[PDB]
Amino acid sequence: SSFSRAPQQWATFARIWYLLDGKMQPPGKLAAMASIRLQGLHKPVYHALSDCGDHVVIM
Amino acid sequence: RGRIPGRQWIGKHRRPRFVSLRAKQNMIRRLEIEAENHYWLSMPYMTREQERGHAAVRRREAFEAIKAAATSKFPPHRFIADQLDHLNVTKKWS
Amino acid sequence: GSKAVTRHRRVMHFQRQKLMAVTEY
Amino acid sequence: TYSPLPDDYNCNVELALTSDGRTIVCYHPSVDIPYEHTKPIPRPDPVHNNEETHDQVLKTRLEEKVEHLEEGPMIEQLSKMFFTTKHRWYPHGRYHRCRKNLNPPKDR
Amino acid sequence: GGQWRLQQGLAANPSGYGPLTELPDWSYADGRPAPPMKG
Amino acid sequence: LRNRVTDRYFRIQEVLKHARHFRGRKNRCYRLAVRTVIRAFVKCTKARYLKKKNMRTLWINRITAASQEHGLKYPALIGNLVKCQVELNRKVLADLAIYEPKTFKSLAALASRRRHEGFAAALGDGKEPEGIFSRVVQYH
Amino acid sequence: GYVPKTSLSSPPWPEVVLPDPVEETRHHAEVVKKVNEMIVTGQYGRLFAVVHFASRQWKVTSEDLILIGNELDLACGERIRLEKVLLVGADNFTLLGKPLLGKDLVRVEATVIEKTESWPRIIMRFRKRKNFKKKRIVTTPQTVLRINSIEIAPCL
Amino acid sequence: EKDIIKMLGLEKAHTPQVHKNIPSVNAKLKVVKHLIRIKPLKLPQGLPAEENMSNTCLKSTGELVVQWHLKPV
Amino acid sequence: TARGTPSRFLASVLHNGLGRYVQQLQRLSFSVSRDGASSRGAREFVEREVIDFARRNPGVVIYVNSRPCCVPRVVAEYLNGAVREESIHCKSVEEISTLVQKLADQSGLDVIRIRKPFHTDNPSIQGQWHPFTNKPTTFRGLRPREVQ
Amino acid sequence: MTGKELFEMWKIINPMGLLVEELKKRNVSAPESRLTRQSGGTTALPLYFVGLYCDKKLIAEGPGETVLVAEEEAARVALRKLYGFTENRRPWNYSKP
Ligand SMILES: [Mg+2]
Repeated sequence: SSFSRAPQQWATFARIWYLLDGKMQPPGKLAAMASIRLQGLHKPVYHALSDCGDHVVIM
Repeated sequence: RGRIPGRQWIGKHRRPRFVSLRAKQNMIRRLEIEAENHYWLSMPYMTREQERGHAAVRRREAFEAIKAAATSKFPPHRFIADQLDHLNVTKKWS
Repeated sequence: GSKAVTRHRRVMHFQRQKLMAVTEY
Repeated sequence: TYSPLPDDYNCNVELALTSDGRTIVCYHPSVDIPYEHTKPIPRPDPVHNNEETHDQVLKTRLEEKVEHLEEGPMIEQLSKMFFTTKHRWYPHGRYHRCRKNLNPPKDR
Repeated sequence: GGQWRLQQGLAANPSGYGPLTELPDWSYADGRPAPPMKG
Repeated sequence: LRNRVTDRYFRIQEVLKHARHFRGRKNRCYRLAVRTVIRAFVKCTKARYLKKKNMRTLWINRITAASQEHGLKYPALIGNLVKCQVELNRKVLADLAIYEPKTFKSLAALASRRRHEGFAAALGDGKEPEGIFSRVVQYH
Repeated sequence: GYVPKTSLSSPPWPEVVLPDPVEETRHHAEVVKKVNEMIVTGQYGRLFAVVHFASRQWKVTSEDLILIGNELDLACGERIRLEKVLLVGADNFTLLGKPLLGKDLVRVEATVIEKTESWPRIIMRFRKRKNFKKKRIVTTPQTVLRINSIEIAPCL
Repeated sequence: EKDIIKMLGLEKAHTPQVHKNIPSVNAKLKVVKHLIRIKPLKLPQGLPAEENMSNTCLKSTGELVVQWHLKPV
Repeated sequence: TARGTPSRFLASVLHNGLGRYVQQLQRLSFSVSRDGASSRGAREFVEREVIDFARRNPGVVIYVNSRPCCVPRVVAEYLNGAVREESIHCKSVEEISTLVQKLADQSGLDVIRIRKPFHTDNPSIQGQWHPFTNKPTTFRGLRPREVQ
Repeated sequence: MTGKELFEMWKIINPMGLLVEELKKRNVSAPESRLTRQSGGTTALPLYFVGLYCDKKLIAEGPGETVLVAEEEAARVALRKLYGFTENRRPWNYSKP
């Protein structure tokens, strides 16, 4: 990588959007993954005080 | 909406606690371990009639040692060295 | 404290219930 | 062939085992990004401020980006732009600001 | 979980009995053996 | 009065020095500051197990998130790591998943291969190969 | 033995096959030979290791700092050689495995610097309506260590 | 049961202890079988001699090995 | 508690383990009274072991003011400039020896909270993880729900 | 110098100029920038990844909030990789011969 400090931090802690399509899909399984990705239970840098929440767009 | 009477664990009308699967598996494994213990405890060696006094000498020696250790209680010795070197509290550059 | 024989079924102890549930047909 | 993990993202791992039987050796070379998986960077060259009479009119118009609001609409705009809650844009009491560590220790 | 190691003969707790506890942790750089701990 | 108290203020200061960052009258009223400091010290002493449990749960959650991002699960990963004669606690696994992704991906691949070999041995009741990466080392 | 393809006939997971064991061993031998060649030719840099010292698994890398909760009965200024290496590797290659690595593979060198205790911790007990109150101050000794460099030998 | 456990030398949990195989200890173990675990003790080799005292191990599954080392096979 | 006392980080003063190790302790100003029953340990120390303690490490200077006081104290200054003053009021020779040995072994850092006992300068080796890790790239980086 | 970044002690102005000069000194044509990954282009917190390609071959990559800072970071990474002063270099051997 050989990155600096501010660009490395901006690349690490950043908001990532997601697209979750519906159509013949149960709402529970979609809501579970949506909340998992909103809380941050999909990244190793998960922390309650880090505020690593992403964006989930369910259509 | 559903209200429980006085104390859900003691009394007459109580909240019933049931069994799941973890408790069943624990009971099964404990019963298996206890059956294994029963099997391993189903074979003697001396058949009682061959141990009228094989290790009584060791018990007697241990009892005599305990008696000698319990009957040898006495206050510790008192020397003059402590009373003499206690005078070093007010020691100067000597 | 209740008696040994009553009309309201009387739920058994937790250990007794576990034993009866693990030793079924 | 067989592969435990798809060798098309992040890294390319290759599992192996030493013939001695006391250590595990694994060789995983880095994976780059090909040229067919990139897009050209757009260059927004917008220019709609020059004319024929004057030349510094664009420099004068460049100093026309100013807007004033109160507190409600400002906090609402901040919340709708940063996707946050309006409760974080309000000030804080002095008791919660005097106890703030102005010179915290720094690592690395 | 450590129940699988009970069938091989390495007990169930890796922090005791094995090459991770009875083995000396540190040692000198020249080659002198380190004194074993009291445990 | 004979040989009464002449150093009570020092005890008051010694008690209040632990209550210099509280809200309300607890930082000034000694009668309440005593109870406040007592409860604070009791909670600070009892929260060690809570801190340990929180750190362990955070490590477990990080490992689970990393395993889900790579393409596996947490119980299967833990089982395959404990069945490969490699002793790595949760802290080093989380540190690798956060900083060193290549070795973590290699560990995930090894775990998947060990799980596949175990499934093959269970379906074949093994007999002859029993897994290339298996073969436990006997220490006498 | 033939079953029609329905919803519960085939398992949900894909059927995974295993390659030839001889070919797998040959590939493993080729990979470890390439790794030995890359190690002996010098194409690595900035390596880390997981040393199990004082029952604590650290991320022992180049130029780092660790702290234990006891003493080592050593003077400040002596080099310490750490063993119990279970994982090591610089870039593009890592080494593992069965309980430990070999003693001639990884050679970790540490050095003791500072020997200080700890901050005065507080251990307090209390019970309600029982006149029960205990208090202590525990100051445990600690030892600061610093790992210099980590060498590796191409004796695979 | 507490008295039997304290007299059999089983204060701490998960602590091994070896007794005889006589009807007395048999009954003492049958009393607290619902509290402890009974497992036999076998010897793969011979009894530890005077020189093989500081080098011994209990091992798992009850196998009192006379020669315990820290080197693999 | 930790919320009432300041904290710091675990680091070296000038990287002693990398290059060469130097002695952090500099001066040791002892104040032993001439007459009294509260400095007997310090007197016996200066009589029997201060020469050995001075000859053990030449980088530490020992000052004996010998001022007639009541509470024997010791001043220990380090390279960073920290001055830790402790009292050896009514202590044995072994206790004072252990205390001065612990003072000579430690540096000038504070005895407050450690805060993270492990410290590294190069934490990232194989690239620091980012949200785009373990995600394959599509053809020409085309975003989903597009036409081209 | 342990743990410190290279350009923090150098403090250059135009990394692209020195990069293309070093490339011309290494018999290289001219680098061109391509957008590798991106996330959020209309929000207040954008993220981009610009990858420098030389003769259809990637050499480095640099993140950033916009495109200019991303290209600057990519050029800095490429220039540090061409000089051999990276984070995976050999640490200084503090020993005696
Ligand atoms: Mg009620």
